[PDB]
Amino acid sequence: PQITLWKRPLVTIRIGGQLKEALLDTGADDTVLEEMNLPGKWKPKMIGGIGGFIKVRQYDQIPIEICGHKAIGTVLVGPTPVNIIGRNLLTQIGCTLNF
Amino acid sequence: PQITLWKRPLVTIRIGGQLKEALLDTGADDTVLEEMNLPGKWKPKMIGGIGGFIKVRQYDQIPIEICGHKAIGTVLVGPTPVNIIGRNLLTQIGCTLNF
Ligand SMILES: CNC(=O)CCC(=O)N[C@@H](Cc1ccccc1)[C@H](O)CN(CC1CC1)S(=O)(=O)c1ccco1
Repeated sequence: PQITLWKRPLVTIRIGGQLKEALLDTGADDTVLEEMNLPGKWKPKMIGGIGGFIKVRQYDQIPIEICGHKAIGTVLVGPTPVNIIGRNLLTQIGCTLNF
Repeated sequence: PQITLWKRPLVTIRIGGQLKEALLDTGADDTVLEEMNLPGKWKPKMIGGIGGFIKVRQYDQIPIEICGHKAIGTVLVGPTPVNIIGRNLLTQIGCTLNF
């Protein structure tokens, strides 16, 4: 799809078998989801945003279907204000900015 | 133009008498610029993201050129670690996400 930016670019994702809403976020390096359970091993990590650093759990090689497009990659879980799809997965689904 | 997301989508912007590098950020409702001493009236505001909130100064109807595209709108100024072009200006320059 082509998505204009008058509204937040929120899309439905499927991850760990469950549907969630998430923000397509070109200003995010990484994909960060609100507190949830995911299978497998994770590693403690820290990331910075506006207003400082948080602790997250890093899950590697996690499949997510983003608006009907398949990705498999790193998913961080922690106290983000909203579920965000970052560049690591935006690139996988062929997402570009155009003007 | 088309901008892929392998790296941060940083572009040159012009505001006041200053050229700066700023993120084209679909995840940002607002445009947030690093500390700069702009003339004119402003209103205090708080904005938040991953690591919590920061204090900013809200300036309205500020002309800003992004990648040679003119825009005019609200600019928040404060201790952000990166210059952020939010959806309020991305819409003005005709920016879309596409996949
Ligand atoms: C490893 N770090 C990241 O991936 C950054 C994730 C992030 O917080 N991105 C911000 C933009 C940003 C990038 C780098 C440093 C600081 C900020 C995101 O794209 C825009 N934010 C809102 C989205 C998290 C929901 S925001 O907090 O910066 C913002 C922008 C305007 C008002 O708030």
